[PDB]
Amino acid sequence: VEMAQVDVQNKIKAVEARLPQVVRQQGLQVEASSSGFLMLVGINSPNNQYSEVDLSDYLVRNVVEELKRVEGVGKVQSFGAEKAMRIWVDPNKLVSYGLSISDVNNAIRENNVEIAPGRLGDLPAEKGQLITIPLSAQGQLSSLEQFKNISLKSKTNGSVIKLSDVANVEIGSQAYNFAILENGKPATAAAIQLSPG
Amino acid sequence: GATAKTINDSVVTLIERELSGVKNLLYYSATTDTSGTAEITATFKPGTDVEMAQVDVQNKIKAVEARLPQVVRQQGLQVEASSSGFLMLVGINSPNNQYSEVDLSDYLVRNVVEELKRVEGVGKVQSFGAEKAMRIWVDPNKLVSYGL
Amino acid sequence: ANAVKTAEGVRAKIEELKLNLPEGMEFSIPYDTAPFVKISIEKVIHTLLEAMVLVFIVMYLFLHNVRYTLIPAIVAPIALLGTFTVMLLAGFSINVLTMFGMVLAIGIIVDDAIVVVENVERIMATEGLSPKDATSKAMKEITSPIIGITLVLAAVFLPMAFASGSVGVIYKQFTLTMSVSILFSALLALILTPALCATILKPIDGHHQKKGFFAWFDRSFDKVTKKYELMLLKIIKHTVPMMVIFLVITGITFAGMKYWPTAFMPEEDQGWFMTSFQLPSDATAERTRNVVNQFENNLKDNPDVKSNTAILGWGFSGAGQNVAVAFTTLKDFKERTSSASKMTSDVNSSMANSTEGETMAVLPPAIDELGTFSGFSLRLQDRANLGMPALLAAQDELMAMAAKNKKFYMVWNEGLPQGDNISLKIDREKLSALGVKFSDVSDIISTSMGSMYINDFPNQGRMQQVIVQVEAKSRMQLKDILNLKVMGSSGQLVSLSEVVTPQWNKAPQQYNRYNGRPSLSIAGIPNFDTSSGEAMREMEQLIAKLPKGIGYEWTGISLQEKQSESQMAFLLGLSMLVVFLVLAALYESWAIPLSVMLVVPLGIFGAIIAIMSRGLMNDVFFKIGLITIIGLSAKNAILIVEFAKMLKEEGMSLIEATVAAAKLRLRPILMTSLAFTCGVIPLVIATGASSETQHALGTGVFGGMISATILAIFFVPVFFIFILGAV
Repeated sequence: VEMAQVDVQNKIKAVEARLPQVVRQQGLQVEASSSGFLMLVGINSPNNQYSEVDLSDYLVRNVVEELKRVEGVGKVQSFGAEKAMRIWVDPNKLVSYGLSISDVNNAIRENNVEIAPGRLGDLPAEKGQLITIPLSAQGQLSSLEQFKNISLKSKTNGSVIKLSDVANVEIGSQAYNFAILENGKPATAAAIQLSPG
Repeated sequence: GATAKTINDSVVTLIERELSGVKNLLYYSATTDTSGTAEITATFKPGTDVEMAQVDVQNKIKAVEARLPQVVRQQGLQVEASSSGFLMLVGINSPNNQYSEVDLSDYLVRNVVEELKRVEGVGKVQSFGAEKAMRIWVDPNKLVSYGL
Repeated sequence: ANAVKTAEGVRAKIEELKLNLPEGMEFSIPYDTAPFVKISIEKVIHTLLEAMVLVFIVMYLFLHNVRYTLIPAIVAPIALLGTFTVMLLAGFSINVLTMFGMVLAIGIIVDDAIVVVENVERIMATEGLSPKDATSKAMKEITSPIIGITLVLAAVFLPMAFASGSVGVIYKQFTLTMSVSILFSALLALILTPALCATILKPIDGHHQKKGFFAWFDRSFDKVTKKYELMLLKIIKHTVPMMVIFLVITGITFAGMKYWPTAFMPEEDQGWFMTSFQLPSDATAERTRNVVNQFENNLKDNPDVKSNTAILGWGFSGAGQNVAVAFTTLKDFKERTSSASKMTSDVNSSMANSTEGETMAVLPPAIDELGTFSGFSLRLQDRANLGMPALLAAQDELMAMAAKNKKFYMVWNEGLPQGDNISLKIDREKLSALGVKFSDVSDIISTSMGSMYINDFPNQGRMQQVIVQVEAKSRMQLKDILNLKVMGSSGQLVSLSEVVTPQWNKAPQQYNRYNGRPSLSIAGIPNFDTSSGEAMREMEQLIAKLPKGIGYEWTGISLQEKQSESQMAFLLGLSMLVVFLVLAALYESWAIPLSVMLVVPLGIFGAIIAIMSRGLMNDVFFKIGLITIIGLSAKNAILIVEFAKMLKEEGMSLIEATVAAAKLRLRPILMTSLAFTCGVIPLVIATGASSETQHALGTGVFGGMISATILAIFFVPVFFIFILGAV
């Protein structure tokens, strides 16, 4: 099963010149698996404490990463996604100010930015330098309240509007594809497939 | 450029997620420091064929290059099974102080260290000098005096 | 790849580059290892050739004629030349472990041919019989021992070949080289030596004028074999108080093998060592250069030192400005006084008072690709999410206990220590109140301390780089970053010191990881007069005093050492169980193969005595010596109890049979024994380079064969009378 897997790895790298860029910017997995389920580990909440976007967030950050450290676990499919920062824009309020979604996208890129760290006293240095020390700057945003104050420059009258006036900012799931029932009650789970050999 | 804190979260913990499952393993480790690079070492059982174990790890990190940042993939990921020791150490000096050390290291990269690898059985050659470049040392006080 | 061959093609390639060098540039190789690889292998081959002639001398001191001695002398190379083909067809090589297996083999591959030429020396001298008819009457008596001696000695090295770990590969080199060499000498004792002894021997009659230094040896030997029967006839009367000594002898060995310290491989002097520097976390490279320059001026006046390279800014286990490593090469052995293990201590005493950081000179490892230095490796990892500051606060609990144990000597940690950071916090509301775009603040910080690579340019036949960086005088203090200015909306410049606020903290600079867990890599070398396994078990005592949730593991040379100690009782169990089974298949009983398994601890008794008088340890070379004694001391038992059992069924009783059977085979037993004893003399008295790895292999089989033969020839006639004399 491995000397047959190196045969197919020879051949698709002979066609990646002709594939589109958005395929190669997501890559091509080649993986020899079982096409079945060994077991199915789940997490529920009987007292309805946490909702299903919290249970699936707990499953990705903690559970499904250490389940693969067991030898013989080929892949683990999670049927829930971790949290994200979802911006639900209203396209009617956007054209009332003369904006576009490409302007909402560019405002987030300016205001939630990653600054390169650097050091202080790196080695093409002066004569007599005694202390070196790393330096860094916090450029990104952290909470909901910061995301609702990213300023947008209007194009109708030249006003100053925040992000919360043209959109709605919430913590939500990353992808909304799958959902899971377990006994009639909503939960989350992960499917475990065993390795070849 | 980045600190070892960020490489441990974005790069290192993604690759060791795949190695637990490579057969004939003994242990595996990883390390990071201030230089800006990481290195992960997988140690196999004594007697395992060193090439058919190298194709196992080449299967797995190409299953995580979707999730690595772009600046990692624009620099690639070397996978190379080496000795972690020094066979020998070839040097060049100048006893009459003719050439400085930026000239000696330039001579070593252009001429010496390229043809040393044409010897069969030389795995890698680490050079502890870099070739020349065009360095521009800007002054940020004179730059804002012109608005640049 | 190959060490000595790749190092020579590099040495050749440099010699062509001497021609195109400009005036003012010389090559230099100030650090090489393949000089030691070549010296160590001819030291083993020169050991093997001295081992042959010492075996050839004692064969000449017993048979008194050089035509007798060449008949088992020539079965030594053809058995070794036949083993070189088997190494090729199995993928083996020529290393010091295989050729140590031939130095051990020289004493034993002559044994299957010594019995044949000795036996025709009797029949040609006793009956006055012609050598062609003498050989056939000899071969009708001794064919049954050698077909038993071969299978009893080829089968003890097969259970040890199937061990695991790195010790299993060390046992294989000794298995294939020592099993099929006796198997090749078995047929060459049956095929070739009767062909020689029937032709190249003319009948020797009695020397009417017998003379020489050898003439005293033959008359005294018939005085000794007359004296040996009188002493043997005394102790079989007292066979019950002779057995009670035998339980006492076994009791010292069973405690001597459990209480003596253990190790893995003895460490040698390879002509070089390695210093490693580690300044604090904010040391610039000017501060590392002043530490190295003080280390250099302590080695300018020692006469033993040839060279000392240094690589500033890079070391094993981490690279940074506060990091260096030095390779220091000594002179060759005959010129040098003060060998290398003393010189690393003088570095570690004059560099613990003045030079600002941790400086540790260590010795090179035993096996090359198992580590970087000789010592033990520990991975102090946390197992339940305790966080990095708890784990770093857990090691200086462990680093405080190990500084006061006398079973240690400078335990330390491998890696970059903690340090200070500076983090800036941008005040956004103020920034928007001055009309300052956030995009222009976030890139006057980004392009302020790093370097930027733009594109290439042709520099006389090569494309080199164009790099843009801020000037060196404006990225040194924190206050040069807080005077960059950005344009507002009003029209004047706002400096960065008004909109940011620096704050210091303390975080690690290196994030190691081991088996999927966060860890710290702790190293350490054991104390003088204290073995590896002693220090390896006191470390795991002090780990049990840590905060709960902090695990540990062994890696590198130590994991292969702990794995080698769990398998010895199983490999010594099978290697004694197999020979007990195969002797019941040959001697057709259960009582007779019990009389051979009691001679096994009489040779182990000398194996531990010869260690404690010399102060070595219990390592993998001693365990190869133990399985050697198990097969070889059984050999001296099998020669007596085979001819005793045959003599009893032809019409003798038990007491008169073993007296005659031990008397008629004293001459072959002493011949093969001291040939193996003189076959390991160059292993015990070695002097030069790579001497210590020969002392470990040789002193176990030396005292083990002496205490076998001097105890066996008085004890297997005790065991054979008592076991068969039950009912």
